[PDB]
Amino acid sequence: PDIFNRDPRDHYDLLQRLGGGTYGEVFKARDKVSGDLVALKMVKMEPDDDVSTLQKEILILKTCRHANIVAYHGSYLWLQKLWICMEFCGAGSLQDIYQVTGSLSELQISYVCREVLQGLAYLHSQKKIHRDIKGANILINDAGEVRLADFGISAQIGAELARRLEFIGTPYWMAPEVAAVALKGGYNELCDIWSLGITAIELAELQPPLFDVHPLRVLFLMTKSGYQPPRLKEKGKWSAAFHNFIKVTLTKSPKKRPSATKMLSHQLVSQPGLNRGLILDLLDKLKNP
Amino acid sequence: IFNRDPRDHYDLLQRLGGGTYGEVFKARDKVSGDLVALKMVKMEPDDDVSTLQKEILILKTCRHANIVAYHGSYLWLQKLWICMEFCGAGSLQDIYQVTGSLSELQISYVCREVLQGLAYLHSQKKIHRDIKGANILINDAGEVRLADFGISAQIGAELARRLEFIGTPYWMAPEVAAVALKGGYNELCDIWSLGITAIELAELQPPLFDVHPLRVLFLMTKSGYQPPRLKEKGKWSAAFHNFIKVTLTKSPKKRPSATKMLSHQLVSQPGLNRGLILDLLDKLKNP
Ligand SMILES: COc1cc2c(cc1Nc1ncc(C(N)=O)c(Nc3ccccc3)n1)CN(C)CC2
Ligand SMILES: COc1cc2c(cc1Nc1ncc(C(N)=O)c(Nc3ccccc3)n1)CN(C)CC2
Repeated sequence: PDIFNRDPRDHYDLLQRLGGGTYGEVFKARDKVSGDLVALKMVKMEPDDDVSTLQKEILILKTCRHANIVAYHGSYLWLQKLWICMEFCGAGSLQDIYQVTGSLSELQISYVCREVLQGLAYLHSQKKIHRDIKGANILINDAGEVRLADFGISAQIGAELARRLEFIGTPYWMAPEVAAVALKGGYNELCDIWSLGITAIELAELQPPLFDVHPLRVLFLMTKSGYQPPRLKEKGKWSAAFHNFIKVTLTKSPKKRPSATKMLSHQLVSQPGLNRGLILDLLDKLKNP
Repeated sequence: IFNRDPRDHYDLLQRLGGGTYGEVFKARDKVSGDLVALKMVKMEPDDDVSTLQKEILILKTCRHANIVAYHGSYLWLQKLWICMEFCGAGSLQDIYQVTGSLSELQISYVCREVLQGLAYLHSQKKIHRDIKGANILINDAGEVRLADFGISAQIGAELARRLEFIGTPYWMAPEVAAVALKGGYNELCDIWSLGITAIELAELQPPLFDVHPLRVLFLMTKSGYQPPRLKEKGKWSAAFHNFIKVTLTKSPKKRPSATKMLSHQLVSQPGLNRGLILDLLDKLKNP
């Protein structure tokens, strides 16, 4: 992996802040000569970080190439700030879209779900977990194509990791099994399938289930023995295949819950007429209400 | 939970310490003159009073000699106060920082009393989650009490910090939520932590204290991870080395219970009593 030890401000002009958090910032940026629009993700680098692990993580981003995953172009390390140059998605997230357009149609949701599953089946074949499938992390380009934004780079380095360590507290008295869970958590690969189920409801209804209920209460209810997975609110609005998609994706037991490959053979996402045109209609609704 | 003012019951003397768990004061009883520890916990607006009542009933019922005694609770001006037994010599950390390292017999006594505390807690289906020198308290009689900060974790600032840390749960799968709440802590993790504490008391620091915490977490999770040991071999007996070996079993399935550990030579030997700690408190007063 060629991490360029140079200022990215020489190569790109930063236009507009798209978003950010503790990890750092993501900008819309223009290439100075070539004129390509890119997404430039600034990641804050703390002084006692392994450069070898950073190299392995950028190598993981370089090797992770797939149509439904946002493309990696290159890296810059300059003044304890890692910059990751990526594919720009000009319509933002599905969240940004649905907040203006209102709820997606069933065919639109079916197309989105197929493309996310294609993305997830690839990530799971590489022994990765997305960990955060939601409307806000599914990006849409001007062509109506679907890309997953991958925030996994911030987990292994920088301020997001430093904040995770502060929350976990001192580890010196902690047992191996407790340390294992502090790093990993409950995240396995099939948790992304659950999250997609919730996302499909989110796109259908403008909120995930229990969005107005307090988060601790939701967490307690999810962990009970007789917890009932959520459902679509209106039954008649949606077809039997869409209800079944939600039913199988929201299987409570991880052992019984179907994989991304399994889900790609489901009726909802395997039907004909699912293409980017459906999202071009959505982007037209956004522009001309 | 008494809706009276705790100012009517107690006068707050001196701040003992603080954190996310809350502020803790030394306080005197107005009538009886008895000294107590009053743990102030700030109440956030979206805290379930019904769950707080169920948690305090668990604290009220959990009575044992080696656990800090619960006297009562007072809710006044969006501040939960938890009145508890006072331990006038502070933590073992506060002590060893002045006295230096504990002797083997002193550590053996401490370990017996912690294990008595833990065997009780585990019989009640609880986990302490935080066994260390700073949370093992010593009264003026040289007796050993476990401080329980678990009550503060489910409400107030510690709850608000937990929720910020986990993030929004609405897209989260049941198995992921389960682990976000539980956090890997089972009952036998307290036995590991006591093993580390025994080294801490022996050497003034846990193992790997100068190593970065993330690095320690990674090393602990590797296949060939070697549990720590006491640095000096000749200073400590074979029974103390064995105590550290069995308590620091890597596999939770193979690691012995608190009841099992109470029959171990180190903690089952004669001459383990509070006198050992009264000598330590005398060393603290006159070095
Ligand atoms: C016109 O493009 C947008 C607009 C808005 C967003 C996003 C975009 N595009 C966009 N494309 C590509 C990426 C990428 N390679 O990861 C990205 N990342 C990103 C942005 C922000 C935060 C966190 C990650 N973002 C975000 N919304 C919150 C407000 C508007
Ligand atoms: C003279 O008593 C002390 C002195 C010092 C401390 C503690 C005590 N007593 C003491 N007794 C009982 C308790 C209890 N019901 O849980 C307690 N809580 C507590 C624990 C941890 C921290 C701060 C408070 N504290 C703490 N040290 C860190 C500094 C000095």
